[PDB]
Amino acid sequence: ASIFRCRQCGQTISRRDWLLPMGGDHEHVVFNPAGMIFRVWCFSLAQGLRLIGAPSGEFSWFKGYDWTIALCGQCGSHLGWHYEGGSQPQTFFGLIKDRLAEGPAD
Ligand SMILES: [Zn+2]
Repeated sequence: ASIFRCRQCGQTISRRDWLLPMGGDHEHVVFNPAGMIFRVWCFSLAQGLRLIGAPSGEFSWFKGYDWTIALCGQCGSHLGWHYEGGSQPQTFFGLIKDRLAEGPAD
């Protein structure tokens, strides 16, 4: 269990080694304006996504960061968000834990 794939299709997305403890925990639980709860895992790095549109600061869950929707690049499943425009780090990924599958490295 060292890499994370898209649960819906298998696309390679990230690695346990790339988990990032933002504010002391790699895990953050948050809701959007529609009341949906997400268990977000922060990653320094991810791949196999497609970042949609341009960044927005509106309702951002992480102070100083602007967000872009991150879809699985293969199947289009909403996997999380890419954060940018902030400080230490300037950028990171917040990925929705239950949308990934963990397993052995390729
Ligand atoms: Zn996918």
